Parts: sequence; C-alpha cells; structure tokens
Amino acid sequence: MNPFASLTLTTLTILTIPIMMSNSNIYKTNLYPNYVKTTVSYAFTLSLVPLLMFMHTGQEMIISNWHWMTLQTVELSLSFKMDYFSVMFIPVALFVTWSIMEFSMWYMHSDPFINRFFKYLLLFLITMMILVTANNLFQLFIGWEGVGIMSFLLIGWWHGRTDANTAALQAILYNRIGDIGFVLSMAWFLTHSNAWDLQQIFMLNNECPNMPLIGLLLAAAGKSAQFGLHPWLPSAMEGPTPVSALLHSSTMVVAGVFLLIRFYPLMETNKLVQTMTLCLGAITTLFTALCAITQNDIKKIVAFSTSSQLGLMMVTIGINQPHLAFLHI
Amino acid sequence: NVLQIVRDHWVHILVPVGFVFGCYLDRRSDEKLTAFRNKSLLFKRELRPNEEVTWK
Amino acid sequence: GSTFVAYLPDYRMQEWARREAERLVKYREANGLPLMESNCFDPNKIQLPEDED
Amino acid sequence: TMMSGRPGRVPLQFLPNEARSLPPPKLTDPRLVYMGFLGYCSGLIDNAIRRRPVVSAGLHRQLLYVTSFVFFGYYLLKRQDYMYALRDHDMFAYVKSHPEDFPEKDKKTYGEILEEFHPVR
Amino acid sequence: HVTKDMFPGPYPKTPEERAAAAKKYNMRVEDYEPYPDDGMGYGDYPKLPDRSQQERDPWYDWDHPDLRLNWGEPIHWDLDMYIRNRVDTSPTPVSWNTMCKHLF
Amino acid sequence: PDSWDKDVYPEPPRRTPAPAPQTSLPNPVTYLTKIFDLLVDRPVTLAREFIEQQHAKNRYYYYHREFRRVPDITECEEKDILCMFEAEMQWRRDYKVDQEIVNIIQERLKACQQREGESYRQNCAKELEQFTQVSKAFQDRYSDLGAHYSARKCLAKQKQRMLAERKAAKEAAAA
Amino acid sequence: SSLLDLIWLETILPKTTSFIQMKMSIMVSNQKGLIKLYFLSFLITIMISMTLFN
Amino acid sequence: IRWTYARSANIYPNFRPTPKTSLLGALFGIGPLFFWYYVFKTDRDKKEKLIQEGKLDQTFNISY
Amino acid sequence: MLKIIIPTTMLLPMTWMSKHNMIWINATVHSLLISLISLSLLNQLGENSLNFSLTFFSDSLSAPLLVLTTWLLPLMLMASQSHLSKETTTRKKLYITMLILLQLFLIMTFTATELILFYILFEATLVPTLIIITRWGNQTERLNAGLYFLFYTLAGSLPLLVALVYIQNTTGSLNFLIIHYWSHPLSNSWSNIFMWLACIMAFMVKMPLYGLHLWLPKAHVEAPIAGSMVLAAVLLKLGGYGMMRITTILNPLTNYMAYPFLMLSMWGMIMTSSICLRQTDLKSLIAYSSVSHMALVIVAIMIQTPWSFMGATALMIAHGLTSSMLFCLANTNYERVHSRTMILARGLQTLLPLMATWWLVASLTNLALPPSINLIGELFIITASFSWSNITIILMGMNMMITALYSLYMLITTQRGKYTHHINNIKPSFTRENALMALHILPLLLLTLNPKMILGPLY
Ligand SMILES: CCCCCCCCCCCCCCCCC[C@@H](O)O[C@H](CO[C@H](O)CCCCCCCCCCCCCCC)COP(=O)(O)OCC[N+](C)(C)C
Ligand SMILES: CCCCCCCCCCCCCCCCC[C@@H](O)O[C@H](CO[C@H](O)CCCCCCCCCCCCCCC)COP(=O)(O)OCC[N+](C)(C)C
Ligand SMILES: CCCCCCCC/C=C\CCCCCCCC(=O)O[C@H](COC(=O)CCCCCCC/C=C/CCCCCCCC)COP(=O)(O)OCCN
Repeated sequence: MNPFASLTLTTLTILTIPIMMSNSNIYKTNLYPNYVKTTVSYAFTLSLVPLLMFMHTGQEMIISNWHWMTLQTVELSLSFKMDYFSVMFIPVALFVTWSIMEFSMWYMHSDPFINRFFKYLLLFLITMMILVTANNLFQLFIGWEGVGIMSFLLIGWWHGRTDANTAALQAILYNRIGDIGFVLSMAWFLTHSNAWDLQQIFMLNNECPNMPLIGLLLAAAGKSAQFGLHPWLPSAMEGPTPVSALLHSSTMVVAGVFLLIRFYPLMETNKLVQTMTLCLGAITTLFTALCAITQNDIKKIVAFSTSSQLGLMMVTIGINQPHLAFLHI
Repeated sequence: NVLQIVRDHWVHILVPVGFVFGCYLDRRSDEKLTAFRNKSLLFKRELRPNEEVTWK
Repeated sequence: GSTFVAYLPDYRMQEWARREAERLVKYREANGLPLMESNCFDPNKIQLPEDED
Repeated sequence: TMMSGRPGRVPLQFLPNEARSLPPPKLTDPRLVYMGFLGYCSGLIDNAIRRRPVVSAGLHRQLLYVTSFVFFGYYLLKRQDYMYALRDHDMFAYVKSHPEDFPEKDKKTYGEILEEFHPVR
Repeated sequence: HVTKDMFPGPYPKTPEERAAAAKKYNMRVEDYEPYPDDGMGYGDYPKLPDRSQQERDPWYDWDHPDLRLNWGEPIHWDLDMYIRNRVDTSPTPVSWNTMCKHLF
Repeated sequence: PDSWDKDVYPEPPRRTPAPAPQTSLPNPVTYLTKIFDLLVDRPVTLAREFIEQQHAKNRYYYYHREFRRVPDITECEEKDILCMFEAEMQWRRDYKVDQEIVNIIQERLKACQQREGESYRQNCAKELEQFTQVSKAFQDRYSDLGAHYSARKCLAKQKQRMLAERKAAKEAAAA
Repeated sequence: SSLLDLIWLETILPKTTSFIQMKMSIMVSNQKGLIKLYFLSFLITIMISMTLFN
Repeated sequence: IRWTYARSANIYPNFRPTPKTSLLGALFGIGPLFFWYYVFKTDRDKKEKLIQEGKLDQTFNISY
Repeated sequence: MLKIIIPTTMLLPMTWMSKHNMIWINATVHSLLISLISLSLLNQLGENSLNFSLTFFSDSLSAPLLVLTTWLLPLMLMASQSHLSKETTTRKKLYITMLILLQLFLIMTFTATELILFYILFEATLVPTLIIITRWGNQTERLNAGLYFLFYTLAGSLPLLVALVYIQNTTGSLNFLIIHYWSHPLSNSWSNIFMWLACIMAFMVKMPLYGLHLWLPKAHVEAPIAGSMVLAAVLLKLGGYGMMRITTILNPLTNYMAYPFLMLSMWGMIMTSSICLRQTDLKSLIAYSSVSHMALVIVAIMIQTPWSFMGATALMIAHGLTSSMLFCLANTNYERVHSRTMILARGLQTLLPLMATWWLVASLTNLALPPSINLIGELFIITASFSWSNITIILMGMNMMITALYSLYMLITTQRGKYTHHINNIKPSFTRENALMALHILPLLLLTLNPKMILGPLY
C-alpha cells in the first residue's frame, strides 16, 4: 500500500545491483558498460513515478526502517527523507548520469579499465543518492564523505600523471576544510537539540544561534567551491571529461548548496548568516566569472562557469529563496 | 594408517581436551560460590515440586 | 562467529526496558501523573541535616 | 607480626601438636599441583643441561624430582596453613579481650548521610 | 654494504676535512657548502640550493623521471618538500611582491 | 496493527480528501497504482499468507520478565555491601527505563513534526511541552553524574538540590 | 620533528639520565684499590655516625 | 642511504645547546601548551561562573 | 574463564611436540579455534558483569579487547611465517612460545579482578615483548629500542606499585568491585595530588602521552612484524584500559588535575600528525599515527563523560585493527624491497593491483571514513570534547585534516606514479599476504554493522 515508499526505496536499491555483480562473470567482458547504462535508465524510469504521485497529491514521507543503535536518549536509524527536494532531484540526477554514461561508452572506448570506470561512476551516483535522500545528519555525513572519496578516486584516474594526484589531494584538502565546519555543526546540534534527526532539529530550534549555522555555511562553502576554497573545482579538471561532466559540473558540486537548502527553516530565523552567505555568493560568482572571462582552456572556462552558477545559487540562498535555488540547481 | 597417524597426530587433541578441562574447572569453581543460591532479595523463588536447586 | 554474534540473545535488556517504559508511560498518562518525576528517591525516606543557621 | 616470641612455642618444631586440629590440604590442591609442575620443570632443565633427550632421558629421575617437590610442598602447605590459623586466632582473641580499643560502630543509613556532590562538566 | 666513512659526520672546520667531505658527497670541493654550525644537527650535509624539483630540466633523461633525479647525486635535505606533488619554486610571469599586493 | 499500543503512540484520525476529477484526462497515477497493485501487492500478499499459515502450524510463546522491588540506597547501611549491590542494580534498571521513556517522547515529537507539515510550529505545542517537561526532569535526575555514575552520586545530587531549594524557600518565606 | 622530537625531548628525560648515571658510575667505581684511602674513609664515617646520629 | 641517515639518525650527535636552539626549543615547545591552557581555563571558568549564576539556558542538554 | 586460559596454555605443549614442518599449521588452526571459543564473551548484560570467579571477571569493556587479543595471534603467525623460513626448528618453536606467552599474559591481564594481579600481569607482558624485539630484529638499533621500551615503561610503572599497596593498606581491598562500590572523594591535598600522579603516570607512559612517546617509534621500527603488530594493536590499549578502571577512585581531583595532560595530548596529536607529513620511513610514520590516535584516546579518557568512554573504546579497537593492517602492508613491501624507505619503491599499483586496493582500504579506514567505527569513536570523542569546551573543535578539525593529508600522502607516494626503474624483484603477491590483509580488514566492515559490541559499558 502507498507505493511511494516502495518505489522510492527500490530506485536506490536497483542502483546497487551492478556493484554486487562486479565480482561476477559479466564484469570481465565488454557487456558491463551497457549493463550499467541500462540499469541507470531503468532506475530513472522507475523513479519517475513518485514524482508524478507527488505532483498529483503533494506526497511527503520519511522511512525509518533499520534501527542502527541507541545511545542513551539518542537513536540512530537508517532513515530516508522523501520530501519534494529528494523526490524531484532523483530523476534529474539519474537522467544526467544516464546521458553521461552513454556518452562515456563512446568517449572512453580505448581505456582498458573502462568497466572499473563505470563501476566508480555508479558508486558515486549511489553515494550522491545517499546524501540527497538522507534525513539524519550522520547519513548526510556518510554521503558527504563518500562523494569526496569518489571525487578523489576519479580525479586521479591516470595514476602516472603527477598533476592528477596533486589535484586529487588538493580536492581532499579543501573538502576536509569544509568537513571541519560540518563536524562542528553536527556536534553542536547533538549537544544542544539532543538529536541528529532533522525533525527534532527543526522543532527544538525556533531561534537558531550563530555557531551551527556558521558550521553549516562553512561546510557548504567547502563543498560548493566558494571564494575562500574555490581553486579545487577548477583544478579538478585533470580527470576524464565524463567525470568532470558528471561530478564537478552539475551533481556533486551542488551538495553544499543542497545542504543549505535542507536547513532553510533554521536559516530564516538568523539574519547574520544570511548576510554572510549572500556576500560569499556574490564575491565568489564575480571572481569566478572574471577569471573565466580570459581563460584559454575550454574545460577551465566551463569549470569557472560552474563555480559562478554555484555562487549565484548561494546568493539565492542569501535572499531567503531556497526553492528558487533548488530550481536553478 | 591406524596407530601410525596417532604417533604424528596425537597433538591435535590437546587444545580440545584443555577446553573441556577448563569448562569442568569453571563448573567446579562455580560450585563453591553457592552461598546465596535462592536467597537473593530479588530472585527469591519458591522451589518447584521436583527441583532441588535453583541453578547449578 | 558473525552469525552467532548477530543472533546473540538480548541480555542487555533493550526490549525489556522498552516494554517497561511503555507500561510506565501509559499508566502515568492515564492517571494524569506528570510522566518523569524530578526526584529519583522519595523525600520521606531521605533525612536532611538541620542547619538552624 | 613477629610471632617468634609467642608463648608456649617449641623452639625447633616444624608442626606443633595443635596444628593437627586443622584440615590437611587435599592431595589435589592447586598448590601441590604447582609443586609437581615445578619438579617436572626441574627435571626437564636437568635433562637439557646434561645434553640428553629433554622429554625422555630419565623417567625415574623426573619421577623422583616430582615426588620430592610434591612431598616438600605438602608439608610446607601444612605449616603455612597452621601459621595463618594461629594469626587469625590471636587476632580474634586480642580483639575480644580489648573491647575499649575496638568499639562497635554506630551503624548509619545513607538516607541521613550528607556526602558532597562534585558534578562532572 | 656501505662503509662507516660514507655516512655523514660532524661539521668540518679544517679545509682537509672539508675536501674529504666534498669528495664523499660526489661534488666539487668549492661547489660544496655545508650548513652553518648552529645548534641544529645538520652536520656536514651540503646546503644545496633551495631550488625546487619541478623546475629541473623536464627533457633530460633522468634515472627517475617522475622525481627528476639521477642515480647518485647528493639529495637535497628537503627533497620530500619538493617532489612536484608539493611546494615548488618555479619562476612566475609576475613578481611575488606585486602578486601579494594585488591579491591583498 | 495491534503490535504496538495506540495510547502510548497516539495517532490522529488522518482524514483524507476524495477524488474530484475536474477533467476527462485519465491521470497516470490511478492507472499506475492499479497496475502496481495487480502485479506487486498480490504476489506479496500470497507469499505472506503462506508464511503466516506456516507459522500458525507451530505456535509458541515468550514472556516478559517481571522484577521485584528491592530497598533503595536511601534505606541502605553505610557498609552493607549486599544491600548496596541490590539497590545499585535497581537504580541501573530504573535509569535504563527512564532513558527509554525519553526515547518514547522524542519519537512522538518527531512524528508530530513530520506529520503536521508546514504548520508544525502550531499543531505540535503539546508534544513540545511534554518533551520539555520530561527533558527537564531527566536533566535534574541523571545529568552531570559523570562517567562512573552510581546510586550514591545521584542521591548526593538530590540531597544537594533539596538543600538549595529548602534554603531558597526559607529565605523567601522569612523575607 | 627535529628540534622537539629528536633533540630536546631526547635531551630532557633519557639523555640527561644517561649522562648523570654515567658520570656517577665513573665517580663511584674509580678507586685506586689502596686501603689507605679506604680506611681513612672508614674513620671519617665512624666519626660522622658517632657525632651525628646521637 | 646517506640522506635518510642524515635526516633521521645523525641529528642528536651533532646537536649543541646554544641561545638560538634553546630559545627556539623553549618557545615552540612550551608557548603553545601554556597558551592553550590559558584559553581553555578562561573558557571553562566563564562557563562555570555562568552555570553557578544559572543564566545559561541549558535546556535539552541531556547527552553530555 | 578457564575455558580460555587452559587451551592457551595447552598451545605450548602442542607447539613443542609437533613435527618440524607442521608447527605453523597447528598453531594457526588452534589459535583460530581459541578465538572462536573466546567469541562467546561478547554476550554481556546491562547489569554489573560476568563474574566468573573470585579471580577473573569480564565486563563489556574487557570483552572486545579480549576478542581482539585472541584474534590477533593467527595473524601474527601468518605474518611471521615468511622471515623465519631459514630458521632452525628450536628457534621457531621459541618464537611461537613467546607469542603464546604474550597472548596468555594479555588474556590474564584484561580481566584481573584484583588490581595487584592486574599490575603483575601488566608488567609481566613486557618480558616476551622485549625478547622478541631484541632477538628477532634486523636492524642494529634493536638493542637501544629494547632498552628504551623497557625503561620508559618500568620507570613510570614502579610508583604505581607503591600507590596500589598504599591504597590497599588504607582502603582495605584492591578488588575492583569493592573499590567501585566503596569509592570516596579525594580531598585536594599534596599527598592526594602525588597519589593521583603515581596512579596515572604509569598508564599515561604506555599509551603514550606526548613527551613520553620517544620509545614508541624505536620499538615499532626495530621490532619484527609480529612485535610491531602486537605493540600497535593490543599493548597500547593496556594503558587506556587501565586508566578507565583506575579513574573511579580519584574524583574529584581529576576535574582540575587533568589540565596538563589534556593540553599535552591536544597539542601532541597536532604535532605528531604534522610529523607524519615529513617522514622518510613508513613504519615510523605509522607509529606516529598510532601516537596521535592514542593521544585522542587520552583526551577522551581524561574528559570523563559517557560519550567519551564509548568513543574511546571504539577508537581503541578500530585503531588496533587499522594499525595492524598498515604494519602488515609495510612489512610486505619491505620484504620485496629490503630497504624500508617510502620513496625508494614507487608506482607499485601498476605491478600489484590487489595490494593497491588493500592499501586504499587501509588508508581510507585510517582516514576515519564513515560509517567505519574509526569515525564512530572519533565523532563521539569530538562531541564530548565540544561539550567540555567549544574551542576544542579547532584542534580536532586540524588533526582530522592533517590525518587525511598524511594518509593520502602515504597512499600516493607508494602506489601512484611511475614505477622505479632499477627494481626487478617485485614478485606477484602470495596468497598468504592477501589472506592476511583480508582477515585484517573484514572484521572492521563487519563490526560497523553492530557497533554496540564495541561501545563499552556506558552504552
Ligand atoms: C564482491 C562484491 C560484493 C559481493 C557480496 C554481495 C552481498 C552484499 C552484502 C554486503 C553488505 C550488505 C548489508 C546487509 C546487512 C544485513 C545484515 C545485518 O542487518 O545484520 C547485522 C548483524 O551482523 C552482525 O551483528 C555483525 C557481525 C559481528 C562482528 C564480529 C566479527 C567476527 C569475529 C572476527 C574477530 C573479531 C575482531 C574484532 C573484535 C572486536 C545487524 O544486526 P541487527 O540489525 O541488530 O539485527 C539482527 C537480527 N536480530 C534482530 C535477530 C538481532
Ligand atoms: C615532560 C613530558 C610530560 C610529563 C608529564 C607532565 C605532567 C606533570 C605536571 C604536574 C601537574 C601540576 C602539578 C601541581 C598542580 C597543582 C596546582 C599548583 O601547581 O598551582 C598552585 C600551587 O602553587 C605552586 O605551584 C606550588 C608548587 C611549586 C613547585 C612545583 C614545580 C613547578 C614547576 C616544575 C614542573 C616540572 C614538571 C616535570 C618534572 C620532571 C596553586 O596554588 P595553591 O592554591 O596554594 O595550591 C593548590 C593545591 N592545594 C589545594 C593542595 C593546596
Ligand atoms: C617516563 C618517566 C615518568 C616518571 C614518572 C615518575 C613520577 C610519578 C609521580 C610521583 C611518584 C611518587 C609518588 C609516591 C607514590 C604515592 C603514594 C602516596 O600517595 O603516599 C603519599 C605520600 O606522598 C609522597 O611521599 C610523595 C613523595 C615524592 C617522592 C618521589 C618524587 C618523584 C618525582 C617528583 C616530581 C615528579 C612529578 C612530575 C613527573 C612528570 C614525569 C617526569 C601520602 O603520604 P602520607 O604519609 O600517607 O601522609 C598522610 C598524613 N598527612
């Protein structure tokens, strides 16, 4: 009954099957990329249905199936949130990943390790799915670190190239700088609101203080390549073109903006953090556009364009219009 | 070959024999700490018609 | 060993505590009692030292 | 403790007569087993030093080592148990004979005892 | 299979010990300059230029192409600083002071 | 389902609207729901009925352990180790039960927040009040005890709190 | 790495102890074997114990 | 081999205590410790003073 | 508990009377069986403990460490199986005897319901370790490392004997149950201050605390693979385990007596993480990483909050497994390379791919990647420290960043890049090494499913 939960879980489940089959026989043939592409397309077509049901009715739901552990008065359970944001962002990401994998089936035909490349792409997609549909801060952190590790692994695809290793380490460094603020926010929320779940966080903080929002903004700036920690996004273009097209262009780099979107009931209650995030977005978008105005490498120009767009959606967050930022995403 | 593999594989029983010996020792050592059996203020229970001791 | 550890009997009394809490909350909500009591031990049994200062 | 000058002590007696009033240690006492193990270790070390097959050079010698160690361990355990029994007997007798120095404590209940509470923050 | 004399030693004061140390490190005597005899324990280890390892001749046929090294030369005291994966001192089109001024 | 009690986990009557098709265009949602039901729910239902009828052929029960009440640490001698042990065990069990009570209240609060949607700030005042009361009681009871907590430390904290509140009340009355 | 871990932390606890015990061992064990000095020290300690511990 | 030996095992035998080395050691090994001790002592003193005054709003601070 | 101690003792006659070409098989099989049997201790209850007898008791803190200790020995045998090929039968049997004695002493140490027995076995676990370090070591500096490891531990632990005997004379008993139940506050006096210092320093020297860690790099570098693994996996947890047990008597002195050690650890974790960045050696780098993690555990223990204790226990178990795996990988590289230098062999991922993915997984686990128990312990400790003071987050985050940096530096330098040209003895990896690292890593990814088994008694 109510197929919303069943289908919304089933898309994320079917996205995992080729990872399980990676040790089977099909992994050793040339049929694997087509298998992964077909799996992604089927997952997208299946996830298209909850979007229709939400559009018809306005369907929202959270599922807490597996109860991981209880620490005194705190419970950690594998809980997924299937609100408008997740149920709308899943099909877009799946569609883009399907197109990118079909393109990669032609771009990377000469790579001996193409099956491993497709497996890494699927792992990144699974981790981004985890991050998007997360409901408690710990699952969000799981996805947050998984996407960073996948970006590290895919940036340095060519191990012989020294610049690839340098860029991967640089991206990891900046993402850890963001994770500092993420961990600060997580600790503050647990120690003050006594829960990592978004529901209790939203109830218990009518006037959220400066520190947790500061930490969240720092993490969003770290992962969304804002002005303070921008260069990792332009320098992450040492990876293969499909990786840059999928990870560091449209899906992985919007994780910080998505995090700021998710905590919008708390951002409204504070006026200083809104000012700071608006200023950060404005300065970073102008700086990256000005840098792109004179670049000579095409991938560099598109990377700086991505950075400018991320700055624009951060500005959108600054003026208290999170839904418009989601639309722009 | 019987009585020949024993001269080479008699050592494999040492650990299992010691494990059984240790279980017996644990039971014997437990038998000396029955000074409060069925006398605790919380688990005090009336014996069944066919039980002699609450636990061994 | 992993299967044995997974199916270890609940000696930590996690379900027992949940059932006891359910019964306590139901009883205290039915009769209007104020759920948790701020005093762990009843004041009557406790004897205080009179200062008279 | 210094029970050397204890009255009514035979100068050179290993086990006084009153020591026969105590239960003798069982032949399966763990300490006796440890004496046997020490004797076996001594036998193995003797075999090793003389450059002989360590485990199976002299069975009679190892048996004699174990038996002598067990004998001395048994008698030593008897003497030790007697001495500890004497110590406890003297302690209880002296406590009984001097009630002034060992007054009965006024029993108290935690309900009427004020202990300082140091919070952890 | 290395003799005790091949290992580094104390800071040499006499010119004879300086020449022996310079010969040990496979470098010219007047091209060898040890660290100043301060408290720190550099000893008689040559003070190679603070030149990085990214700006070495990239077209030369090195024995270790990735590290841009040849078998047997004296190794910079701070090689793990300059491995092309870390800080490098390549000259820039714009001067350092002007770069700092503009960015600030 | 009867697996969980309704009084301890309250749920509103969940009133829902009726379909009022304004147009003649067939909505894909109804067709998708029908096909999903026909080709998903029926096999799952049949498998579950088979499993349940297999369970019914072999039925056995498990019981909930009941613990007697034992004297607290308040009626415990200074050095009576056995009564101290019994009271300490009882206090630990009560601590676990109170933790589960707080967990119950938190679960109800989170459910109220997600159910009410965009009016959660108004419709869930009662759950927030209950959580505030229970949280204040729990904090007054077991907070700041330390890692090596014990019944004696909780009793000492209660004694100190009662001393402070008695002094405050006496000062207010004599003011 | 060098100044704190490899120089000063080594100088404080282990190296200072090693140097002190080495110097004291050199001082104590360096006796010429002459009984004249031995018996003079014996007389000195006899006088010290007679006039100090009473 | 010479580089590794000079970096690892040839530092102490060539070390001499001088004004520069002693001052650097004292500063870089003592100053941070006392700085952090002062900072954390001040923070905890302020927090405990606020708790004693009762004006901290420690509600919902159940887990610690 | 004798069902654990007796088979471990019986392991010695089996090893000594086995055939000259079958000692390793018997030792491995029966150590694995002993670990399987010892797995039963994990069923602890929310009440006091599993009081087996008057001498041995098991808690929910002693159970995970006991399981890890019993599980380590087969891995030690598999790691030591390689470099002892050219050894005589008697010396191999002596090596296995030393390993079995170490396991038995650790097993008796971890339960040890009386504190004097705990101290006796805690100091007894030193002799086999010193013999292993100073006898079966390759480098000529093994003697100095053995002397440092002996004296740094013994000088710290000697005052603990006097303190424990004094506590027995005043309190009247050193049984841990009686000590816990009859605990009384310690007045702020000089005598109590020095008793606190005596009771604390003996364990703080072993973890170790920053400033007393000079013995750890030497002991870990100069020891053989088995010695390095047992040092980094279990022997470091002795101090942490001891501190949790002995902390109860001290209150409320610790509330202000923990400041110097808190500062030392919260700065030494940063210092050692930074040191890891500039290293010319692999085993030394892993040793300094172990020092940083143990400093974090020291902070957790000194904070004395429930979340601190759970995070501490999780971090001890996770770090033990991770560092044992890292030392295994370093030894596997060193055997082929015969040099033990990070930059000497490069680009091994082209030649050994399965070794490369083992390296990647080990580095990720060391990097504290969610949802591995490493990050569980890390995050619990960070939250507890934040509750202690809001400024600790700066130090903790800096430590996290530097840890990630040096872990990925270790991975990149030895795996990525162009291979070294003048090395042509990189034989394909055996089945033994792959099985060893698989058995190292799988328990971590299995424990991340059931964290409650390794979260300590305050769960
Ligand atoms: C190669 C490519 C992949 C191929 C493989 C495909 C298959 C995919 C599966 C891989 C992971 C998928 C995740 C699925 C998890 C389902 C199982 C899980 O739910 O069970 C866990 C249980 O697992 C165990 O708890 C974890 C294992 C225990 C760890 C011990 C390690 C083994 C000993 C070895 C030595 C130990 C060294 C360290 C000592 C501390 C959680 O238990 P719990 O949710 O509560 O409820 C269990 C049922 N109850 C209600 C009756 C109690
Ligand atoms: C090197 C690697 C690390 C090793 C371990 C280092 C940790 C050990 C350091 C010991 C911690 C502090 C020791 C004493 C702390 C008590 C607080 C005291 O120091 O402050 C004042 C004490 O005043 C002075 O400090 C008196 C002591 C001065 C002499 C001590 C030596 C100080 C410097 C030497 C440090 C050397 C440490 C390493 C030795 C090798 C407070 O004055 P007061 O309120 O009235 O007294 C409070 C105590 N009462 C309540 C019992 C009365
Ligand atoms: C890596 C090497 C580390 C070396 C660590 C060594 C330092 C350990 C701390 C000092 C240990 C000695 C303390 C003695 C054991 C405690 C026993 C006790 O508590 O008895 C006290 C007695 O306390 C003492 O006697 C202490 C005297 C100290 C003598 C030894 C000094 C050791 C060095 C002192 C400075 C070290 C402090 C910092 C060490 C940092 C590490 C270097 C009670 O006295 P009462 O007679 O009962 O009085 C009651 C009536 N009013």
